[PDB]
Amino acid sequence: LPTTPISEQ
Amino acid sequence: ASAPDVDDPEAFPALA
Amino acid sequence: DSYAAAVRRPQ
Amino acid sequence: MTEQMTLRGTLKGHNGWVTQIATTPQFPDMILSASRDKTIIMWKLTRDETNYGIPQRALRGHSHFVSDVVISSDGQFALSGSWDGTLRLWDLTTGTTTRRFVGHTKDVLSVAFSSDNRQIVSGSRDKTIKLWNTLGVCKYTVQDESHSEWVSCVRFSPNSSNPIIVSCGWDKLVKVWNLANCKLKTNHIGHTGYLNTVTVSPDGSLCASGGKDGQAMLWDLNEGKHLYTLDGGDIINALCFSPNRYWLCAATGPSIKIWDLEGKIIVDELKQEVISTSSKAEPPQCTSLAWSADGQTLFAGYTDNLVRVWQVTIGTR
Repeated sequence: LPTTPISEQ
Repeated sequence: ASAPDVDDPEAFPALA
Repeated sequence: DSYAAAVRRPQ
Repeated sequence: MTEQMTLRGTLKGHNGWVTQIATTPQFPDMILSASRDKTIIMWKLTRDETNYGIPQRALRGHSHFVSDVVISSDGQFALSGSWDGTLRLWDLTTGTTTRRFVGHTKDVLSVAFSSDNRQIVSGSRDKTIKLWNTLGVCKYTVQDESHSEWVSCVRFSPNSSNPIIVSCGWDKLVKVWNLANCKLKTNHIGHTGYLNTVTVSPDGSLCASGGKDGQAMLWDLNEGKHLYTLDGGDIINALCFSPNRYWLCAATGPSIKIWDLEGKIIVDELKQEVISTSSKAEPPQCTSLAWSADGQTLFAGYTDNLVRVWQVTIGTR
């Protein structure tokens, strides 16, 4: 479960 | 299969 | 401006 | 003189959950609403004292729940999706299915029309995104890097300069696809529940996603970065941006929360007039939202087969 919003290209 | 050509008018005809 | 810019503006 | 919303009236006639609402800029007096009664009602907005609107036509071709409905830019056609796994293109003049889109093996959950109406995209419970032309031919099927769970919402970006498709799913991921090559462009993580809806601002620069976890996250579509998270407090069933104001409307549970994007504050919370009944049943859930062409009217669909109409009234302090 994610804790912080992280986005990858 | 390769991605369809968006600019291609016969591949993606207009809606009419 | 843009909608993203509006969110970026501090309160 | 803070802007407020009031209940102007309800649209009656559906026999199932109003699942989606569509409006067109060309026809201010016409809206479409999908439903679980397997039909789409085309309404006539009479704005009379007795009824705000009455059903004018019914699109009866789907054999299961209608999930999504969108009107064309010209306003003469309406694309629709269903749990029967097929899409239908409707001629709104005669109410007949011009074309059928086949190829999805599970329930179709979302359909979208391109800005120029020359492309169609759909998401289905078979975990795939399909791209069609207007002739019913599936030009491409996105299975590489696609969602690992149901694809619940697929949208196009109104900005032609940025030809992207936003897609959410039950795998708690927001995916941005480059329409030029139908390849993954960005992968936004951060949701702790399954996603139900994604909406894109009228300028194609901001995306809002929401669902089970009750949080409406805003992602920049120009830069692919998370911006803000708004606490809905309940399952987000629909998301919408106001066409003229910097507002985000979320159908969180039985109520609709409107957020001023500038101040990250709630402008209004649209709760139904709960009767003082002894019933312990949960109030109807708002499952759809749609703003009118001028942005002064908001249509909301509920699980009690109704389409409540909310007006942007200038509320003097």
